[PDB]
Amino acid sequence: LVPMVIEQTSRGERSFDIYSRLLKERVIFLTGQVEDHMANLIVAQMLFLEAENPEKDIYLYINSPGGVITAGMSIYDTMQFIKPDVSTICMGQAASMGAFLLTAGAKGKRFCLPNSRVMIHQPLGGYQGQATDIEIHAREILKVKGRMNELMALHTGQSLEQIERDTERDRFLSAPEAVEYGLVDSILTHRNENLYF
Amino acid sequence: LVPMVIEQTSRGERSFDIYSRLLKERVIFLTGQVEDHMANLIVAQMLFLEAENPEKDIYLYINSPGGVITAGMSIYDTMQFIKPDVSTICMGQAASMGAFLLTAGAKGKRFCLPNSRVMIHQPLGGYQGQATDIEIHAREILKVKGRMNELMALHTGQSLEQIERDTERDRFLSAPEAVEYGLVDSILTHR
Amino acid sequence: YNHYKRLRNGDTSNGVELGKSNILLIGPTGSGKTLLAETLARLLDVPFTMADATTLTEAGYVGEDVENIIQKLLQKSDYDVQKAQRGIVYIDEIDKISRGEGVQQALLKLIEGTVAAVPPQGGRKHPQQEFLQVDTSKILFICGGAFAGLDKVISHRVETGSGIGFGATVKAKSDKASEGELLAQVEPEDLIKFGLIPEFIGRLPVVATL
Amino acid sequence: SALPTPHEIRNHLDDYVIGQEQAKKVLAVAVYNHYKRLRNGDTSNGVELGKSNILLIGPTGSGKTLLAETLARLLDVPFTMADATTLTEAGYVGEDVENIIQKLLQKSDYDVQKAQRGIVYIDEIDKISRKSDNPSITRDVSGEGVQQALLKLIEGTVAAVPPQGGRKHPQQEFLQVDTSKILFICGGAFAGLDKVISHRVETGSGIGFGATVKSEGELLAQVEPEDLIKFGLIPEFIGRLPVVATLNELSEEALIQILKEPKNALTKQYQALFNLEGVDLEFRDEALDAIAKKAMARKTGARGLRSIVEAALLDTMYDLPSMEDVEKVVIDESVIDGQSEPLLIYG
Amino acid sequence: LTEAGYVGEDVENIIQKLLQKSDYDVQKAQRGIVYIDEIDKISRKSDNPSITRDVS
Amino acid sequence: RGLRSIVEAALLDTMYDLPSMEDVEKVVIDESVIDGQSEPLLIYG
Amino acid sequence: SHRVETGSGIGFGATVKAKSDKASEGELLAQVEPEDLIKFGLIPEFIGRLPVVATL
Ligand SMILES: Nc1ncnc2c1ncn2[C@@H]1O[C@H](COP(=O)(O)OP(=O)(O)OP(O)(O)=S)[C@@H](O)[C@H]1O
Ligand SMILES: Nc1ncnc2c1ncn2[C@@H]1O[C@H](COP(=O)(O)OP(=O)(O)O)[C@@H](O)[C@H]1O
Ligand SMILES: [Mg+2]
Repeated sequence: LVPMVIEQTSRGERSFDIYSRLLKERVIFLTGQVEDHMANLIVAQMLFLEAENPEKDIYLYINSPGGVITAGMSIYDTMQFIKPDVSTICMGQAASMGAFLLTAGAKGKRFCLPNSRVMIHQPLGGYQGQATDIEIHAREILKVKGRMNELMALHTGQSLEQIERDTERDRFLSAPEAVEYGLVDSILTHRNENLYF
Repeated sequence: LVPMVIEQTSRGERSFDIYSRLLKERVIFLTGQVEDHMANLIVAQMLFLEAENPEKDIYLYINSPGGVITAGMSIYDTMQFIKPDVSTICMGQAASMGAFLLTAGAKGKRFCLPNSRVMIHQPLGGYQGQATDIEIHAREILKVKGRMNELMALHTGQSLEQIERDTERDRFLSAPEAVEYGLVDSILTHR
Repeated sequence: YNHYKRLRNGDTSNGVELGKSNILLIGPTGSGKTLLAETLARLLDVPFTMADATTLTEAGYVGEDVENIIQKLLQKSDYDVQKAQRGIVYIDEIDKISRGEGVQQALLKLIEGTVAAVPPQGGRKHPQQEFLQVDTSKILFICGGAFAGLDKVISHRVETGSGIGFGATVKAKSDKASEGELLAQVEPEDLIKFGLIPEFIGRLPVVATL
Repeated sequence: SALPTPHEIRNHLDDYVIGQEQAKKVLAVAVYNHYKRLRNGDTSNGVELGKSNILLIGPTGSGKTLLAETLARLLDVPFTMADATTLTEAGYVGEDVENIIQKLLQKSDYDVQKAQRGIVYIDEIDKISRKSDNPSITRDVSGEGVQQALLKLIEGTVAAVPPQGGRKHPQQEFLQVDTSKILFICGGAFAGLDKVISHRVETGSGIGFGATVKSEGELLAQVEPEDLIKFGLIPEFIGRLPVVATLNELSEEALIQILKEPKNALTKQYQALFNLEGVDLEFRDEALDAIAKKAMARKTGARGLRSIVEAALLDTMYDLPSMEDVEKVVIDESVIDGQSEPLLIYG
Repeated sequence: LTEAGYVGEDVENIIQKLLQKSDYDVQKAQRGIVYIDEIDKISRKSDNPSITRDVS
Repeated sequence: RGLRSIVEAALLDTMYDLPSMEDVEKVVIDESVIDGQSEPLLIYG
Repeated sequence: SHRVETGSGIGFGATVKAKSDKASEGELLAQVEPEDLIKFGLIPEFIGRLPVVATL
């Protein structure tokens, strides 16, 4: 159950949902596993916000343990496509896809909370069938891993070799560790002493 | 089912849900296990209330047996991030995550009912796989446990060593006990 | 004192026109609103009339209804335009009309100041020109009424935006001491939420709270 | 008997109005042309001059009603001020559109020939606009029903006016008044029009990938008729009102000027009150800035100013008449806040 | 105009204006011309049942 | 009726300052005046 | 009736009121106040001139 809120407009009072009311303020939430449906929803919201105001920055809060990759690439491509700077924020955690989307935000507009924890690891997959099909699917996931590592290095500014060594196994990072690694630009400890917005 | 409630405004009678009516009065509820979706909802409510009037205090009612830690930390970080003082109240019970959020409220604005029951314990986890990943995940939960204890000690004002000794196993506390532990500022016995 | 001091010096030779300031009386029922206006009229030998906004809420031919007020004053004034222009008008239940925007619009035109045509000494039929022309700009208008909901509005603004939670201060024993101090803090913003029109509030700068 | 030029008229308006240059130019030009069209009543030539009606648009407390009042001071011809909220469709008990001319006659001492040459200001015209239309199959009395009635009045037609404070009826005691030469100035604080203008200016194409992505006074200065049609005005009504004048909102600096620069400024009014009482009143510059912030914070505009001053000097005005040997009163910024009392100089 | 009994006006008024132009010479008015403007303002709102009578 | 609005706007400024002006015998309105790029050309004689 | 009647409740403890308890004009005109007369159509000042109210 989502609480409904009232907004006092010029015409009169209007009822809105809590998630829709925040959207009106250019705020999107990426919670739960990344799938095609939720990703499609986020894509629709980004496009709607861009058309509404293409200058103002879009805030995206991320609290998810990761999920499908393809769905994440759609969200990532949409962010790099639109003109607005998509300010990504990390709440709770950000796994591989969450972290890739977190670092994919606009330069200088990526934030993390003091007690957040980012996690990065290589893609996961599998296939069952003949050896020929197995080799095909293997090459594809490998190409995906290469593409994902290249993008992570581009946003973080680190060397591809360093990323490959750190993505071979589950690597956890706190807010300070992320800042020095290039995943995030700054930390948001409070609202009335940073005023980054 | 959620009963509707009529609010008498200047001219237009407005129908509200029982939970939305309270939200209009800066009152949030944290019931059931702490997951990512419910936590996201609580965060949205906090942000919405902050935008409307950032100088008015917010109230968060807590009746939950706990849950995931990442979700609880997101709620905690949001409370410490916004300007409004988040007054936490404990109704029924407050487990590890509930208690961490309870004690995390604004100083002097943390309350608990007389018959409430608080519970604190170390984090829980597990992993299945190779030894390398196991060692990595073990350090992470250990770092979280240390970080949680620091925050618990910072809000309660107790010694980190004492908190660690009390969190090695399930520790139950009544409303009076919590008051002397620094978890809760005062008890609301009557009006 | 100020309103009549201006009438004492109508010319006031200078490049300055003295604008009228009307009064808004807020308070509960039977608290002495009408008595204050009546007592002033006894002290100052001027005609005093009383009107009720609720009767005027119909919003049909408001010009005639508002003009009638002036006609009532003339009868008490003995059909003296000079004496009538110095009169005191008290309007009651001004809160009820709020939500009747058209009623407020008609009223503020009368409060701001306008020329009204009143038939002289009754009569079966009389020509248009014969009608007496009185100006309401020089007449002091007092608007009263009890604003019960307004108290809660002030608390929602001045105090914490609460009233339903545990911490919420709802220790209400009908003392009314809290309500009196809260109404003292009344500002135009509070009246706007109650349903009044900003134009009307601006013509009632003086706010007295019983 | 040379007529006053627009420069003279604008100078007179500046004495009482601050911050509306375009509206002042339009009104001055309209009034000047009005006098010229009336002077050549005979107009011996193959030409009949046609009036151009005005349309004022501006937020509340901008100076619309005030501009109308200022004209009345410097207008030889009869000027009347009317409100459109009362007006209703003929056959309904609310009000009729002929009452306007009735008020105009009162200002002219019931001299028809002197009223036809008059000016009429109609306030709250936006209220008539169909904002939340919700089609009116039953009826539309307060809105579209009033616009339809005004059309001929503005355009010019003989109007049956009751003698005084009467309604239309079979009675034949009606005198005909012609509004062909009467000038109309319809002023309304259109709310939400800026959103309509922004939509047209920032319509864009769509929302997807393939789609293309694109001040109140400055925004309102781009107003076109189509913007008003969508707001609820019939195309016919705008045609009757060719001219359009926009009024920008009052800034904090403007409020400070309003306190002292005008001829009937708030500060000057109180100084006169004290001066006739034998006391001198001085307002410090800091106080005026403080008052403006209070009004701006309360969103009360220029109207609020009278309340701020009345409250500040309430205690002083109460004890001043009884007070003796008091020659000057000084107001400081603290006095407006209420922390301190105004300083008094004893002589 | 109105529906013969309401406050607005009567239709016969038109003829009155006509007589004024002819100096109340009936025989000179009966052969006159009349122009009724804004005739679209008097029309049912695309409603055949006519729930309520439209006096205007 | 739209024409009256256009002509009024183009000549609004000129009408305001024409009486103050002296020695002006002719006013010329070009196509640019309607667009707003240029101002009416005044002839002094 | 509207002024002095708040209706009835719905629970067990609530006092249900039947038609016989309608409290008609008999015994209901004594509670009358000047505000009720004004709604009926009288003038406020007119009532003040008549303080005595004899009810039958
Ligand atoms: N430009 C101005 N110069 C001087 N005083 C002003 C100005 N604008 C507003 N005021 C003051 O504000 C008061 C109210 O302004 P008005 O113009 O009467 O309001 P408005 O323009 O009629 O808006 P409406 O009619 O309420 S929609 C005036 O009596 C002045 O004292
Ligand atoms: N302070 C007072 N002193 C003396 N009489 C009072 C006072 N307040 C109210 N009254 C009495 O109440 C009546 C007027 O009440 P009023 O204030 O007009 O009610 P309302 O404000 O609802 O119109 C008078 O008959 C008067 O005797
Ligand atoms: Mg106006």
